[PDB]
Amino acid sequence: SFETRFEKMDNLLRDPKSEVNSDCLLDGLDALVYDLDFPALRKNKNIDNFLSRYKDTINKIRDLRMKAEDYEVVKVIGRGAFGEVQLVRHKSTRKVYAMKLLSKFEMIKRSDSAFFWEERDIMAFANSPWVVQLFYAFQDDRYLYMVMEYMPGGDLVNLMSNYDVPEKWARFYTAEVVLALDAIHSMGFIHRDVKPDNMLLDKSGHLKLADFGTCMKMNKEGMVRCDTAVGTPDYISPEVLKSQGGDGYYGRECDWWSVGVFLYEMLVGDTPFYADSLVGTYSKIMNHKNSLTFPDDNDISKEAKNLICAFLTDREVRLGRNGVEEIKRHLFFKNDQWAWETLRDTVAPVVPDLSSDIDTSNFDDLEEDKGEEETFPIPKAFVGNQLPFVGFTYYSN
Amino acid sequence: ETRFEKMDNLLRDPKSEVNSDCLLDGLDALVYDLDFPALRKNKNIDNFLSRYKDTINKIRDLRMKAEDYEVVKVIGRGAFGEVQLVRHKSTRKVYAMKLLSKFEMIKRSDSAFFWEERDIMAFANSPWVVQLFYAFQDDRYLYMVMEYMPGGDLVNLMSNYDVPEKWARFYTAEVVLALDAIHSMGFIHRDVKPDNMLLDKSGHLKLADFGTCMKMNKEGMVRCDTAVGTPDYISPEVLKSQGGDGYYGRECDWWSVGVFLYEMLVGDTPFYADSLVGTYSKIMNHKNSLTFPDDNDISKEAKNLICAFLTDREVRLGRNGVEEIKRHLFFKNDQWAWETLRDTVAPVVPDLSSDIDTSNFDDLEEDKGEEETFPIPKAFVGNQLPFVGFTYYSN
Ligand SMILES: O=C(NCCc1ccccc1)Nc1ccc2[nH]ncc2c1
Ligand SMILES: O=C(NCCc1ccccc1)Nc1ccc2[nH]ncc2c1
Repeated sequence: SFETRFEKMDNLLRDPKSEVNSDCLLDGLDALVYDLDFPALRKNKNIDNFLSRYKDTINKIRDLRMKAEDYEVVKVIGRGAFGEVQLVRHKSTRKVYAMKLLSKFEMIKRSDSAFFWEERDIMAFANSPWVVQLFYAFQDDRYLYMVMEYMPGGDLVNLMSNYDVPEKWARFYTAEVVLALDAIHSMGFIHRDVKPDNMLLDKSGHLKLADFGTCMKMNKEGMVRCDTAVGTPDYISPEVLKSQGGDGYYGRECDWWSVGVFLYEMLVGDTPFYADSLVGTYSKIMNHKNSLTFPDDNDISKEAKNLICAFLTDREVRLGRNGVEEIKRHLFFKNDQWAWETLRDTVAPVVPDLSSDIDTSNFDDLEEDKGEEETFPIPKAFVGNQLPFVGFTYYSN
Repeated sequence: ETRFEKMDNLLRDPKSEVNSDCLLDGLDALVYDLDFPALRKNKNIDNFLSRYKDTINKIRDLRMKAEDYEVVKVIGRGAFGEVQLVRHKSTRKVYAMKLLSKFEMIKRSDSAFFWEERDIMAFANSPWVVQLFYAFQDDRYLYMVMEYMPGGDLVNLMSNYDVPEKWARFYTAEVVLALDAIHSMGFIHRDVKPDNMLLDKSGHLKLADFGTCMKMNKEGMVRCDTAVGTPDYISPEVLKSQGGDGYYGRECDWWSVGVFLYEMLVGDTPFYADSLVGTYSKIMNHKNSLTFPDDNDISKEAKNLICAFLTDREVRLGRNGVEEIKRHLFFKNDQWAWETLRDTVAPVVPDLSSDIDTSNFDDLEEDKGEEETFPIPKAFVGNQLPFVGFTYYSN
């Protein structure tokens, strides 16, 4: 078991999960150079000499390390207000990826600069067939970049829009979502907004969760307190809505509420609390005991209705509070084609037809930003706008 | 691939500025220079420090640090710091450790000289040069861990013995070979004196204290306007360089060898005066002020070599190359040859009681005074920036 301090330090340098690995320490240097190199700061001789020593090295370093220029932008497949996601191809290797851009200017300006660490951690390290993998994270003075596996299947909002979804399909996607969420919970995170938008389909048509921006690490009780609120309330549980008003802590069962809403949406065609205003939806959700209604059309399988109602319910009695096994045993999951352990080896309901490795047909097309880069006022003294981003770089090795 | 390959080369190279040691020094320097209450008003700064607090604590502990060594005794003081005989608490190995005050070096300026000192000792790989094993630092000091030279220096030797011409010939010869090794690396030493000449356990000589060294241009010269060295040994060219126009070559080290030889044989320095000023004046006036006692018993050839060293640079012995020094008649002898000189039996082989024996160094008080240093930034100063990259591990 014993290791010398020298061995320990050496492990720290090579460990991908370490904040002191080489790539992380390169960040520090790179950031310091960015933030010190202005004519006013250079009147300090300490700073001026430091930068003279290090600027040859720093320019060559910035040249060797991975950079935005290493990738061609094929098309824009998503937009998030801190930036966007682009289909890219690497120049040397020709491999195709999805690349997320995050704007350092906006994050600083809007003073939301800490939110992406969970998403980095999850996608880099989950090592699960249920989670979009992060291959490379890098940065320049303007953006953070995340190079992810491309998911040409597109998302579940698209699929629900192009198809009428039978119970057999719904059972399949629901089950894959149950397993994805359990993987995330097992990593110690609560997702906090689960919804069709966050569910991507791969080449074989099997689901993975993407977009981990709202995830939070559970404490030892398995609880979190939402930091950021979220956007649309449609898939959000009552206890999460209430906690937004300062009330308290919630646990992972908030994610299972969302699955309930999702199931309902696939089967019924609308979300169960839908309303043409935000406040109308918020109200329906709080009033869920009364507001939850099953449709005119059909009596859909009672097992389905039963599962949905088991999810949409106060947290103390909600399905999943006793763990994921009680969910997997629900009669709604009983079927011929697959078992829980073999689920991902099954042939999927919709397998995408793809003309090229570049085919975006499952994504709504977006033009381009074409807007212009804003810059901070020039430092009169050390400001350190790059400091929050030190340690972001990551290379799967 | 090839991009990824060069990168981890830069990360490994002991001479690379992006190597692991430098990268760690960067972060460590950054944290020291940011962590103050005024600076923590800034949220970027405050959040960065909270985020790295535990890791910085961890790293400071894992890396080589002062508490790893036990201080046996203080064996020298340079006003920019001191040298301590130390024992590594774990390996039990003994070393000489120099401490250089960051405060003093910033205060007095001259914060760049330790770079070449570190490099010469780390990479010389010469029997004539004290080896550096490790260099490290904390917020207060730079540390250099060097081989210990239990023989002590030439000053201690001269205080204990009358030095016969036979010994003087040996030590001057070793000094000549050592200086030449340094010139071949591309440096002028500039502070050559008995105090910087150390004897190993077998009584053979090494140079130490390279803090005054300067790299020669491709012409073999340096351009410098500041008198350096120590008053008894300073050459007229270096003394003159004060207030402008100094351009000079390696032969200033040769001048100092002549002072050394005179002092061994005569028993006084050739330019001695009761004041610095008298000494500087005698040195500028050297053509007139240099005398030997009447009626001395010193040999002509010894006096000839001394006079051939202490004269104006353009005619100085060594001007044309080291060979003309080695051929001088004073060195002619049947005991040793130049190529094997360091394999012979030294004149005085020290008698040592333990690996800890200090008997060849003057007792130096450990403190006996008070402690202090540092000012406090209300904006980022970067007082640690000039030291980033100093840390070194021989490996
Ligand atoms: O498209 C998105 N998000 C859309 C909006 C957005 C949100 C935050 C930041 C920027 C944009 N994500 C994504 C992730 C991995 C992927 N692999 N393949 C497609 C694909 C898409
Ligand atoms: O003791 C000194 N120098 C004294 C003066 C000084 C100058 C600048 C900064 C601090 C002190 N040097 C030294 C070097 C290697 C050594 N190995 N063994 C002894 C031994 C001594």
